[PDB]
Amino acid sequence: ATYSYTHSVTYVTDNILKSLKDIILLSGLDPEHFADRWESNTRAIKTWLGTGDLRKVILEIYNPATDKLVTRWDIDIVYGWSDGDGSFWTDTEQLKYAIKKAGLLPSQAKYKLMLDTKPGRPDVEGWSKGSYRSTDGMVKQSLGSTVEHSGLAGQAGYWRQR
Amino acid sequence: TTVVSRTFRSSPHRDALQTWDAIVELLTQGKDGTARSELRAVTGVAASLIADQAPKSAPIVATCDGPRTRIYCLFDEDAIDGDDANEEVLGFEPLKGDWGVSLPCPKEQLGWVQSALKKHSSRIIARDLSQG
Amino acid sequence: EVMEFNP
Ligand SMILES: [Cl-]
Ligand SMILES: [Cl-]
Repeated sequence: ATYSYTHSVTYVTDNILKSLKDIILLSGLDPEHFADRWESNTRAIKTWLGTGDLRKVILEIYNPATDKLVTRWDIDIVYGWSDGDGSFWTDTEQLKYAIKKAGLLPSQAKYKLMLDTKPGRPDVEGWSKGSYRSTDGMVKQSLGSTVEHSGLAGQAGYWRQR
Repeated sequence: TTVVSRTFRSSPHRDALQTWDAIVELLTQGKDGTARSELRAVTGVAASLIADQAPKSAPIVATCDGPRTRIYCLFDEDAIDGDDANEEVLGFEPLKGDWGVSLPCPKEQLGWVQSALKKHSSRIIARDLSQG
Repeated sequence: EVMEFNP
């Protein structure tokens, strides 16, 4: 039936965040901090997907005793949306199997969501310029497309120690 | 013993955050007070469950000195359609007196959900949705 | 450019 770009945006937003929660949960971590940020994360992601400015959604999982990345989960946005498609899906099966592959985490591994955007993006309250933790000595792995609504898609990958 | 049900259009018509705020407004009838604050405090937990579609087949249940309110969520084509939606205001105070709100929760998330909820409320709880 | 949330 009929759908709008905002429908596709909303589907991808909720399911990116659902997927990241699942990653946190299945990685053995407490999703409470992710819940505390759900509202802020939703508004930022939905806004920058709506304007086409969101490039990547990133979850750094770091060791707080050394401040170095243990692992990192990326969702790259693919802007291939079409008004005459209508199909949608979320593929979290592959995410589950990649969790062993991403690496052993410390008991109290902490996490932080970050958003990579085009320069001309609109401001979103509370979000400001930040910096990536180093990925030196880490290896990117790709899981292919894990969420799509009507051509707007998210390609998931993870970084492991090499 | 009176039972009332409502059915809110969720993702992709509303995002999970918006869905919960709409349910907050229904349960507080627009009143700002302690109950609204408790409900707002667990927003992230409730939105995460909505994104999991936990309220699709097992409802959010509010109990009070008065009727028992069941709140379901529609998703995908049903949410855009709206055919089965019922978002009408409630004719009664849905959290009057000794109130409680039960969120349906997948068995495997009960650990972190109930712990997260208990930091903000002894009235907003979670239950294994496999039991209904 | 990367964005992060500051409470
Ligand atoms: Cl799961
Ligand atoms: Cl954070």
